[PDB]
Amino acid sequence: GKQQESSQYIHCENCGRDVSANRLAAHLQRCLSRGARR
Ligand SMILES: [Zn+2]
Repeated sequence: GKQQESSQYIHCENCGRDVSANRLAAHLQRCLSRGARR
């Protein structure tokens, strides 16, 4: 292994999705933006 980034998919609590923990914050920006629940 070398090019294998440990992106690590974890369970987002915001949409309930398997998303990279390494990208969870940027994801959350998109996630929270989209997840405007009313
Ligand atoms: Zn999410």
